[PDB]
Amino acid sequence: VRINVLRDALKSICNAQRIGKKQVIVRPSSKVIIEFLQLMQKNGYISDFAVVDNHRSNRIVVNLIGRLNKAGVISPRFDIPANDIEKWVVNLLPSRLFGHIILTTSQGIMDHIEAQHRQIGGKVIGYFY
Amino acid sequence: IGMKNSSGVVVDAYIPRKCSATNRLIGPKDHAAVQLSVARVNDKGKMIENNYVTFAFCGAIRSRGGVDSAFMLLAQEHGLME
Amino acid sequence: PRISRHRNSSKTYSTPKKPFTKPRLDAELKLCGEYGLKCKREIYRARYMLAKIRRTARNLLTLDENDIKRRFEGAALLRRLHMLGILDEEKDQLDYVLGLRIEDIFKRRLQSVIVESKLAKSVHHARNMIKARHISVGGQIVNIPSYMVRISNTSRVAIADTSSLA
Amino acid sequence: EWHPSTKLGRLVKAGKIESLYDIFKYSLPIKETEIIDYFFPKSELAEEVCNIMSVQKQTTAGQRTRFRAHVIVGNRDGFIGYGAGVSKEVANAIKKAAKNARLNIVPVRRGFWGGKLGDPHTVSSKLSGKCGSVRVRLIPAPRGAGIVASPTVAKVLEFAGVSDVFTRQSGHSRTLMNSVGAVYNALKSSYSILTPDLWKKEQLDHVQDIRT
Amino acid sequence: MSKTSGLYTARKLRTVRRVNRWADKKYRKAHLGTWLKANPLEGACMARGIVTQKIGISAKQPNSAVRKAVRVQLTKNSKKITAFVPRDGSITYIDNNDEVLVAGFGRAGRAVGDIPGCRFKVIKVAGIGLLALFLRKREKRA
RNA sequence: CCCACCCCGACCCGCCAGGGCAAGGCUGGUGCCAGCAGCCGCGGUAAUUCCAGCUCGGCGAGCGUCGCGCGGCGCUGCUGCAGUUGAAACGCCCGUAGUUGGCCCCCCGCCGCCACGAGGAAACGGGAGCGCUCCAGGCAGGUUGGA
Ligand SMILES: [K+]
Ligand SMILES: [K+]
Ligand SMILES: [K+]
Ligand SMILES: [K+]
Ligand SMILES: [K+]
Ligand SMILES: [K+]
Ligand SMILES: [K+]
Ligand SMILES: [K+]
Ligand SMILES: [K+]
Ligand SMILES: [K+]
Ligand SMILES: [K+]
Ligand SMILES: [K+]
Ligand SMILES: [K+]
Ligand SMILES: [K+]
Ligand SMILES: [K+]
Ligand SMILES: [K+]
Ligand SMILES: [K+]
Ligand SMILES: [K+]
Ligand SMILES: [K+]
Ligand SMILES: [K+]
Ligand SMILES: [K+]
Ligand SMILES: [K+]
Ligand SMILES: [K+]
Ligand SMILES: [K+]
Ligand SMILES: [K+]
Ligand SMILES: [K+]
Ligand SMILES: [K+]
Ligand SMILES: [K+]
Ligand SMILES: [K+]
Ligand SMILES: [K+]
Ligand SMILES: [K+]
Ligand SMILES: [K+]
Ligand SMILES: [K+]
Ligand SMILES: [K+]
Ligand SMILES: [Mg+2]
Repeated sequence: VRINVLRDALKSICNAQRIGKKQVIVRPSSKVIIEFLQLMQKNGYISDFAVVDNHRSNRIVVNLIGRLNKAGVISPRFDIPANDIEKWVVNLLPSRLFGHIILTTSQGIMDHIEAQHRQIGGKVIGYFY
Repeated sequence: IGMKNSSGVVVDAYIPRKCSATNRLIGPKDHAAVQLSVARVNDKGKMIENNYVTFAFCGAIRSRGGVDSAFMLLAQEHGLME
Repeated sequence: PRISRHRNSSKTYSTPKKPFTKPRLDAELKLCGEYGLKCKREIYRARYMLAKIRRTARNLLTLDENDIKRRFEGAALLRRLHMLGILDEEKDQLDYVLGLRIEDIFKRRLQSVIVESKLAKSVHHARNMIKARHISVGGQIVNIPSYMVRISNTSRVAIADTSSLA
Repeated sequence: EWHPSTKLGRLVKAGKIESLYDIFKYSLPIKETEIIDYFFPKSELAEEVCNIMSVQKQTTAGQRTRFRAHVIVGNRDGFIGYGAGVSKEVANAIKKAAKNARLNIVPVRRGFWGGKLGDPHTVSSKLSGKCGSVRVRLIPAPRGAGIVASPTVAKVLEFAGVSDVFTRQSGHSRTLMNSVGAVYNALKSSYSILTPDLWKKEQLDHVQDIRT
Repeated sequence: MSKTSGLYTARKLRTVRRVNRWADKKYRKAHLGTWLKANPLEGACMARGIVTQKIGISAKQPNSAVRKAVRVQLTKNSKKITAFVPRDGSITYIDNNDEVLVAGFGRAGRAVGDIPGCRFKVIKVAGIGLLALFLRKREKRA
C-alpha cells in the first residue's frame, strides 16, 4: 500500500524535470509536502505551486524551472544530535557549500544551516540539491 | 556569473552555454548541441541586417524530438510567430 | 605495585604504508641531503608532528567562528605556532595553518639556525660542531642537533664562552 | 608547414581563435592535433605512457600479436586528455595513443573545500565516473591533504591540476584501461553540473559564435 | 528493500547478522572451535618433539625433486607430524634422537608450494638454530 | 650506605635481498639432481631465481622467521553487498506472534525525541600554562600555578 507520500512526490518531480516538463501533478497532498515545497521554493529550486481541493486528499500542481539535480527522503526519520549534522553533510551532499538537508525540530521544519544557527537537533526527513 | 574568490573575483575558466528549452548546461564534447538564429524582420516584410534572435538546444532535447514544439513556443513568446 | 608502573610513554613517529615507492624514495633522500639527517626515522617524526597540528585545525574549522572552543584552542594553537617560528606573524588565520609543510618544521632546528647565521660552513659541519658542545643557546650549552629554537631564543645563539674556539 | 583540412583548423591558423575555452564553449570537435599544439607550444603538456598490452588473434597458422598503448596528457593547470592506440609495433601504437590523447583534451573545473581564500585547490564538488565495471568517486578535500588515490588515478589527478582530493574506487580496477577511463569520464562531467553559481540567465550574442 | 528497515527492528537486524556470520569460511575456522581441537600445535607458535625417522618426499606435478623431511612425535600431545628441512645439506644434522623445535610454513595450516602433506618445518635441532648451522656460525658437538 | 647522571682537573655497523608483485645485474659451479619458491613460477649439461664471487638496493643498533588481533574487505554490507543466466526467491493459497500502516483538528494530558542543568573517581584519553639542555616525561616554578 501507500506509505510515504513525500517519497512518491519527489520521485515524480525528478522524473518530470529529467524529461523536461514545465508542470507536474502530485497526489495526494499533505502538510509535510507543503512544508517541503515551501522550503524548496524559498531556496529558489522550484517556481509556484497550487494545491487544488477535492473534498479528499487534494492534488498539487508544481511549476518547474530546471534547477533540481536531485531530491530524496531519508527513511526512517533518524534523529540527529546537534553535533552529528556535519557527519551527515559530507554523506548526502555534493559539497559543504550548496545543498540542503531538511530537519524537523521543535522549532519547526528547517534546513541544516538554520539548525546549526540555532544549535539544536531534530529528525531528518529529506534532502535536495 | 560563476564561482567567486573569497574577495569577489570569478575564478572560473569559462561559462558553459545553457539550453533555451530545458536550462541544462551544454558542456564540451556534446556534439549534438546546436545554436541557431532567427531573422526578426520588423521592417515591412524585409529583414534587418545583423539584428537576430538566437537560441541553443542541448543534445538531450534533440534526441527525443522535443525541439519542434519547444522552439515554436519560444518563438511565440518573442513576437516572431503566433 | 612499584611507582614506575604509573609512568607514561609513547611512540612519536609513523612509518609509511607502501615502502618501495620510487618518487618518494628519492624525494626522501633529497631531504637527507639538504639536512644532515641520520636516518628515515627523523623524517617520520617530523610528519607525525605535522599530522597532529593538522588534525586540530580541521576539527576547529568544521566548527563556527563564534564558538568558545574555536576562540580558545585556535588561539592557543596560533600562539604556540608563532613562538616556535613554524608559522610567521603575518598569517594569523587558522586557515593559514593547513598549508604547512615539513620543511617549515625542519628550518627551526638548531643545526639549521646556526647554518643560517653562518656559524657553520655546511649542515654536516654544523652537526659535528653541535656534538662537540661548541655552541650555546642563551648562555646555555645545548648538545642536541634536533633542538627546536624559539624566535625569542634565536637572537642569542653563539659559541660557548667556555670552549676551545673562544 | 601544415595545411589545414578543416575550416576550424583554417581559422586557427590566422588570429581568429584566442584560446581553447572558446572552442569548448561552443562545443566543436577538433580533428587536427596541431590545432591543439598551436595553443600549447612546446611542452606545457606532460605525456606519460600508462600501459602497453599484448593482444592476440588466433589464426589457422598461429597467433597474431599486436600492441595496445594507453597515453594521458595534461598541463597541470586545468586540462586533461586520454587516448589509446593499436599497432603491430610498439612505437606506432604509442604514437597513435598520443595523437588520440591530444584530440580528447577536456577542461576541468576546480573549487574550494571550505575556505575560499586563494586559488581553487580541489574538485569543484563531488564527481562520479563509470567505465566497464569500474566506478569512481572524487570527493573534495581540505588543504594539505594531498592526492589520496591509487598510483594509477593519482597521475591523472596530478596532470589535471588537482592538489587535494579524496578517492573511492569500486569494481575490478586492476583493469587499468577502465580505471583511467572512469577517472577521465568523471573529470569530463565537471562542466555540465548545474550549481547555484551558474543559475543566472544570459543573452546569446551571435556575433561571437565561431559559426561552427 | 531486501533488508528490513523501520525504527524498531534492531533485534532482527542483529539476529540476521549473528546467523549469517557463520557462513564465512575465515570466521568459521577462527571461531567455531573444531580447528583449535584438531590443531597439532594446540594454537601455539611452535612446539618441540623428537625425531622418529628421516624421509624423502616426492614433489607435485610440474616440478621434479625429492624433498627432505622428518617424522616427529610431539612431546606435549604425542601427535604425529612431518616437518620439512630447508637450506641445502641441512638434513645431515638430524640424528634419530634429536630434540627439534618446529614451527609452521605460513598460511596458518595450509600446504605451500609443491610438498604434499607438509605444514610444519624444523627451526632448531638439539638446541641449536638450524639457519645458523647452515650459515656456519655454530656447530654441533659430534 | 655505595653506585648511575651531572660538574671541575690531567692522560686518550648488522640483518634481509637483487625475474614479477616490489627499490636494486657480470664470472664460476650444478644440469628437472641438489636446491629455491607466501603466490605466479625457476632448474633438463648459454640458469636475470639454486650454490658462490663482484657490484648494487632497503631498514638500521637494530633486522629476519612463526602464531594471533585489527586493517586491507562494500568478501558480513546500519551507513553499505548479492539473489534471470556466475552461489542464492519457499510449488502455491490461507494465517497468529512480529514488523509496517493514507489524509485531516492546535493552542490540553501522557510517552518518545532535541537542548540545557544537577549529582557521582581518580589514573588513562583530550586540553590551558611551564626550556627535565632537547625528548619519551613530570607538575612544575619565579606575586604564582596544577584551568
Ligand atoms: K538484494
Ligand atoms: K542487500
Ligand atoms: K530481508
Ligand atoms: K515505525
Ligand atoms: K544477510
Ligand atoms: K690518542
Ligand atoms: K679525545
Ligand atoms: K684529545
Ligand atoms: K638464496
Ligand atoms: K602466506
Ligand atoms: K602474491
Ligand atoms: K601470483
Ligand atoms: K653455466
Ligand atoms: K573484512
Ligand atoms: K573494516
Ligand atoms: K572501510
Ligand atoms: K541488491
Ligand atoms: K551449487
Ligand atoms: K545450489
Ligand atoms: K546451481
Ligand atoms: K519466494
Ligand atoms: K524458506
Ligand atoms: K504463505
Ligand atoms: K496470506
Ligand atoms: K493475512
Ligand atoms: K501476523
Ligand atoms: K504487533
Ligand atoms: K521486522
Ligand atoms: K509495530
Ligand atoms: K504496510
Ligand atoms: K530525549
Ligand atoms: K528538536
Ligand atoms: K577517587
Ligand atoms: K593567592
Ligand atoms: Mg568489511
